[PDB]
Amino acid sequence: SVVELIEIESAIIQVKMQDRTHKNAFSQELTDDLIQAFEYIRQNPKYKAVILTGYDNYFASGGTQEGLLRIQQGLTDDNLYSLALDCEIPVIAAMQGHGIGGGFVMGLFADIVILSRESVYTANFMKYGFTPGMGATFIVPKKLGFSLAQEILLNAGSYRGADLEKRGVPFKVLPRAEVLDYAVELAQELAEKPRNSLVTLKDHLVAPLRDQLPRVIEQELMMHEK
Amino acid sequence: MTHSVVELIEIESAIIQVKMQDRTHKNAFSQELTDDLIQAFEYIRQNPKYKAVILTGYDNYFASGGTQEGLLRIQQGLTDNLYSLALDCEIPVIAAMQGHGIGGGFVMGLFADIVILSRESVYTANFMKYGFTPGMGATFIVPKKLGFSLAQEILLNAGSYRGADLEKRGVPFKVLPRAEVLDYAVELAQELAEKPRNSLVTLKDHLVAPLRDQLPRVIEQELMMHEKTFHHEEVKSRIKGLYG
Amino acid sequence: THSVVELIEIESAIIQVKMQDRTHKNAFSQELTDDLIQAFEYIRQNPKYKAVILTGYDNYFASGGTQEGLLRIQQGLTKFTDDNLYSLALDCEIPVIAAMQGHGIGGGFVMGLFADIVILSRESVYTANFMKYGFTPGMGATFIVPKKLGFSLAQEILLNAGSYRGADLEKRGVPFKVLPRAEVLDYAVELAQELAEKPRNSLVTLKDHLVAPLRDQLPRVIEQELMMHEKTFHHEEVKSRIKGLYG
Repeated sequence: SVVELIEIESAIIQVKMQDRTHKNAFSQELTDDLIQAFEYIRQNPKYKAVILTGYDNYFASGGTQEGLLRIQQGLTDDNLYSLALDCEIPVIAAMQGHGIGGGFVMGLFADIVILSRESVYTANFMKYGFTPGMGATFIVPKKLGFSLAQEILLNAGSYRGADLEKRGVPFKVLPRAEVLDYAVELAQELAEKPRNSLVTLKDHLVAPLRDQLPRVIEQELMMHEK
Repeated sequence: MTHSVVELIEIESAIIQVKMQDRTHKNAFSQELTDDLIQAFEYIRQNPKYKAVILTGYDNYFASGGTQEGLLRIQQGLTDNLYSLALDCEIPVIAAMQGHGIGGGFVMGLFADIVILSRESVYTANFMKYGFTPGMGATFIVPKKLGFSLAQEILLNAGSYRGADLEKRGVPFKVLPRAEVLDYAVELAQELAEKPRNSLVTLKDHLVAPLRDQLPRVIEQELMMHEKTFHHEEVKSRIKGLYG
Repeated sequence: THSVVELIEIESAIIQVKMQDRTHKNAFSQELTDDLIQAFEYIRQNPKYKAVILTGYDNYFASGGTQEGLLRIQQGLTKFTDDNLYSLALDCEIPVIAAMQGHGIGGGFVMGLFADIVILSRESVYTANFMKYGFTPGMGATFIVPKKLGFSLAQEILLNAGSYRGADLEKRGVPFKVLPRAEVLDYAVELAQELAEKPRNSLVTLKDHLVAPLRDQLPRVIEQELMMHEKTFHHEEVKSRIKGLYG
């Protein structure tokens, strides 16, 4: 056996993956032993928590080279904001400078957004008295999370990239001077993939956005008009 | 690009840079920037030699949104399933990733109710490095756990991140030195074990019902992506050449 | 009933609802429950405010069910939907800022989470501590915690019922602003002033649109939480935990 089961205290079960030969890749052995380990847990209602762990410097390695090869062989005022979104291939919004209002929102529709620490970012629609447009009300909560989006959108405040970074955004935030160079490097790493794989994957990741954006725009239009 | 407000630059053969440079309007949406941006993206759509686009502004301006004039006009009204083992387990599961988590092995741990990473270890959803699309429910569990935006980069680029890099990017997982990871998992597990089993299972069932309900449709969509991407000679050479 | 909530009109368009049941440290006494409802009804009947600031006193934001209150649910005399405090900030037409200058415990933490803006104090303690008493989270915690803090952190928060300082949450990466306690209310006031720069109708229209999925989805989750309370609340060992661990 390549999975060891260790009880800790009364009701804790540790599942320790130890396929040293394969560094916890999914050999036949690790696969079978993992399934049996979870089946054993399922048959035992003493346990209240499971610790799944690896050994040494390996948690789990994924498909072995031969297992991947087996699969390979078969054994196994209404448009511009969404330009990035409708683009077939990945778009990096390298916002080396300020992104204000619809300019910010336009960039938020890119697959990868990079900010600059010194620049100003704002969904400032409500500063003019208007409810937000250009799909702001959809793309802000979707990229920045529901809670930060309520603040951004209700208040239309201005944040430096450095503020957003301290608030916890998922975007890479860099000094202005480094923004482009980081984007070109990331673009180079992206271009190492087959173009069909990039498009196939982006189509699947952004389908709910492409599907739901039109109705959000309609609701945003109805908010104007009131 | 016509109005001369958007410059296209090819970087290498497969990367196009769309640079917005309406200096007069500081990259606000003037007529020219609008038409030039639409023309730039149409150019991209009709030139599928590119694999990535970089959209950028000039100097201190990315894009300034509606013009002041435009906005005033409006105001005025003139215009075997290894991957789901942790998810199907009735009790809370802690993935103590004291070591590297690579591809399906990373994804398998992300289905746990609590994930802990090591600072020193490397984590990657590396499917796309081999040319094929992510499987094992990655395109569901990675955005579910790490948020839509970070998951885009992780999945599309198949990058390697130390636990310390993810901790800097803002993950909700606890990240510790390798040598503390298991001790902390055991302390957490002992705290969970203070609860009645029935309350733990009833609550897990409720918290993860929408994952158990949705995962099978996502797996189906990932299979559909694998049919389109897995069975190309290019995938076989990347597996032979780039593995470990 | 009748002086455990103070209402202060802080400027022409800003109202502060301050909870100050000192006897119960802002646990949900009958008096606190009644005054909070009354204060939100007053805001609903006077449609001139643009922002509400909900805050506590000294070191307490809100402490959740009183011990007696919890034991009545345990006995099956009541259920947590009997008085609906949990959703006051969500049902409010205008933006609500939860200025949590002090501790936020159980139903008191969750009630604050329904506000449109949440500010935490670094040195205060926050916890969805339901499970520590052996029963499942109610007050809509299983909806609002994952909504505001993200699926992954909510798992831990809800399952383990652990206590976090504001500093701990800040470190774990929450989208809420976390401040020294002494700065929390002034910062709430400043943000309320920036909110009060917008037209009231615009703020109401936008909040209605932003919180519509929450107002639509909450009632089904509350029903599921009532079902979990049916399976978990009325055990003897819950009474033992309430009696043994409260405080």
